[PDB]
Amino acid sequence: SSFSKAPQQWATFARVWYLLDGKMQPPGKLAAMASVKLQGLHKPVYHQLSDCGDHVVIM
Amino acid sequence: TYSSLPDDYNCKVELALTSDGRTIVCYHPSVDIPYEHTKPIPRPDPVHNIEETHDLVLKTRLEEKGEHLEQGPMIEQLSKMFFTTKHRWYPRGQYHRRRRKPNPPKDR
Amino acid sequence: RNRIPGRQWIGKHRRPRPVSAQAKQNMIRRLETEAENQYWLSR
Amino acid sequence: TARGTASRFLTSVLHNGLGRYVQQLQRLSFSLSRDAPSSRGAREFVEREVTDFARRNPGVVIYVNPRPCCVPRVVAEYLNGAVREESIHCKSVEEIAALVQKLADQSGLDVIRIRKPFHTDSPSIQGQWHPFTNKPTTLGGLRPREVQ
Amino acid sequence: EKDIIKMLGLEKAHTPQVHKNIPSVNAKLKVVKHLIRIKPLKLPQGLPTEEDMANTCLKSNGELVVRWLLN
Amino acid sequence: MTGKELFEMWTITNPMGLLVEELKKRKISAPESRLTRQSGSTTALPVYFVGLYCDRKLIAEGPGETVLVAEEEAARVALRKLFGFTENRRPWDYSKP
Amino acid sequence: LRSRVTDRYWRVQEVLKHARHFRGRKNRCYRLAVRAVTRAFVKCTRARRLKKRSLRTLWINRITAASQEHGLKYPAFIINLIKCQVELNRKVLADLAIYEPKTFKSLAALAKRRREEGFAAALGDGKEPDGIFSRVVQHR
Amino acid sequence: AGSQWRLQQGFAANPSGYGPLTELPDWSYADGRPAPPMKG
Amino acid sequence: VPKTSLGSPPWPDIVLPDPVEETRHHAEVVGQVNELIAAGRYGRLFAVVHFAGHQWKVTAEDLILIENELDVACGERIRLEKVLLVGADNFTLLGKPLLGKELVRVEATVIEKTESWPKINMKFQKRKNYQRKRITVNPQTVLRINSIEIAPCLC
Ligand SMILES: [Mg+2]
Ligand SMILES: [Mg+2]
Ligand SMILES: [Mg+2]
Ligand SMILES: [Mg+2]
Repeated sequence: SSFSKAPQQWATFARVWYLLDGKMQPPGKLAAMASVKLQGLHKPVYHQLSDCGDHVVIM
Repeated sequence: TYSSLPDDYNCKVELALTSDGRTIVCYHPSVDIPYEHTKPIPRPDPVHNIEETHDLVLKTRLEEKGEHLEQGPMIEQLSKMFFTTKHRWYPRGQYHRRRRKPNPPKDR
Repeated sequence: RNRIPGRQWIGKHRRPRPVSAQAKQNMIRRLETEAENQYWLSR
Repeated sequence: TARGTASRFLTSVLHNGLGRYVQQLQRLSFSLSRDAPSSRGAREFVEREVTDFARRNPGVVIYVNPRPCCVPRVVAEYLNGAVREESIHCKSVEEIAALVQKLADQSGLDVIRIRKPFHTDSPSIQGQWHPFTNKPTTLGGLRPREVQ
Repeated sequence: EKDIIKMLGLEKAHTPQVHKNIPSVNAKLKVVKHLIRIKPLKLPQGLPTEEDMANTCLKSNGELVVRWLLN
Repeated sequence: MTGKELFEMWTITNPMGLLVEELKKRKISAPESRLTRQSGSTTALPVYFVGLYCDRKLIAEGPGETVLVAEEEAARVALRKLFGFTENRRPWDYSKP
Repeated sequence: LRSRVTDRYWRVQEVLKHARHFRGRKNRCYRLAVRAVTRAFVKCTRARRLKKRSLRTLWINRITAASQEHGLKYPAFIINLIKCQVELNRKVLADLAIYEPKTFKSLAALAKRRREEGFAAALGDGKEPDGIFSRVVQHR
Repeated sequence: AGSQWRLQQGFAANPSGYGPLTELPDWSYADGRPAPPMKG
Repeated sequence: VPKTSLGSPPWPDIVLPDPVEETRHHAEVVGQVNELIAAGRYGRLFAVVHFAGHQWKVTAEDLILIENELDVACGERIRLEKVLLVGADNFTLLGKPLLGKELVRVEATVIEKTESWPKINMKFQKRKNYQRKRITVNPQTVLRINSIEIAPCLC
């Protein structure tokens, strides 16, 4: 909570890597959550102009 | 012991209603990370450039590292490192570089 | 590939645009409201 | 136009109004004429309402200058050092009083677009959201497919 | 239908209006019944007097409350 | 001083040393730095969270780009919590006694 | 009495001052500037009208993100918060989600409790059994 | 949203309708003396 | 009992606590919160407050802008009565739909009564020779919120 400006900004806009198993899974439903994570629509700090984006690795 | 949401992430929520009925309260103490769910800090300290003959040259051996590449390879390397496209790293012209605000407003 | 002859909503061959469940529910709701109105306009 | 004009955030000079309120209007100088018909409103305001306004607000230095001028003017200088010049050319006494009250109530800052209607210092009470503030911790802090 | 809605005083949409239960206005209400919602006026507290005209309110359920916001 | 930070005007050099000295004064043995969460290790912009445990009890946590910066930030947070200068502290009282 | 215009310089400048940040000859030629300025003002009005909608959609998206982070859907969260007589708009909800994670999680837990109580009441179909948070409070 | 639930409970379809969020005086002097009434 | 895919609902079953236990737990929680308020272990408090037709999240020593003129002079203190929500680090009071004036008190000082920057409203119609330009100047009021007070009167 009581962080300095630079580390607080870094923590707020930090990138996250997610894992997704694709065995016996529908491509449309996998791509829905993949697109959500890529756009950052899972973050309350999301904005179109902001570069908020998370990496997704699908196996 | 009942809660709509699990108390495993950052706080423990306990909801309640005032006996009057016109007020809702919620006690949400913060949750600290237990010691069992952490891992020790990795420490990497190795100096393979140290030479027993001349430590003065050994010290400069770890600092005399340099490299120069062309614009294309440099942009490709930067894009590969930062997981972006190659179109961002190209420079911009006078028309765009003149119109940038020298002193943008700052909040906080 | 598939062309709509003439204008989209004028000619003899029009767009085959169907009716949706939302439209059906809206029409049912309006019918219920008007039925209540005509009941209240009875006595 | 926001893209055409400048912009600033909602700010207050010297954190005014926190400990105490300070009237940001420092001096108010009227320049009018005694023979120009356009200066009728300024002359009547000086005759009638300037003394009452001075008594109501003692923190502002009021200057009055009759001179052979055609455009009656009012210059307000604020504690920020900002100077705002307005024309009182052919205005009624009520309009002059309204303009003077508006200048007194103004903080002297630039009249441009304000990006946000709010300004809170340190709004991160009880914490600020980060992608790790809602994700439960696993036993030992292991990666999803890392074997210990 | 436009003229009927004009003479019924329903120019402003989503604003309730009070009318009689007489057949003379019932005819127009039948004519434009497909554009209006009609409810019966309810008076749980009776007709407001001259001392309660400034403290009245109209609840959305269809009733008229005489004493509204007592202190 | 409204909205300002203690360290922005104090400008200390060894937050870890100051924290351990304060803990020694307060009769606390030693803080242990443990990696709580992280996001990427081989990436160009890694993110680390380092927490401070005294007797296996978390007292503070800090984020950073690197592990050393995260540990320094965690030490700074612990020092601010110990001194009471926190973002969640009582606002300054402006009244007429 | 031949009358000529002398303030044409200021007449032209009063329009050119709003086009100094354009690209090409539209910032220099007056004939090409008047059309751009008029369309610029029209777009300014349209975007001022659309700004409320855009910010409402952004707030809704942020609320959806924060609610799915707690495993709750946006429509259910909104309807259950409304049922609890909690009149908070999407702007306030987004601000709380961004800056008050504990408060937003408490609100999500309250909404989930309200949803569970409503589902239990619907399953039971019993007038006497009423949820603790499902009680309705009148005005005072 | 949530208009049907408010209508069933008796409240207005819009929370701004005759509710305490609007009928009550939104502000008052620190001394406790009543504020001037609202035009709406 | 047969077990099929559609035999059971596709959501976990929910069990609610007994009403008496829920009332006792709520009483204990509200007593703990009231004890916290009385002891004054709260550092900072934020509040969602409805004012001038808008809902504002406001903490102590903050600034807000209201787009309409108020009938108060500069430097005057005003008590905001419509409190929608109160919150702190550990606790939070939700109004149904509002909190009590005796329970929570919020005060703000008027700073500046000014006029907004000129807003241009221009309507233009194609090939009909219709242009309509207006300049709007909207009076604005600046409020500095200094303190947020909470009373232990909570049963
Ligand atoms: Mg065609
Ligand atoms: Mg056709
Ligand atoms: Mg509008
Ligand atoms: Mg109006």
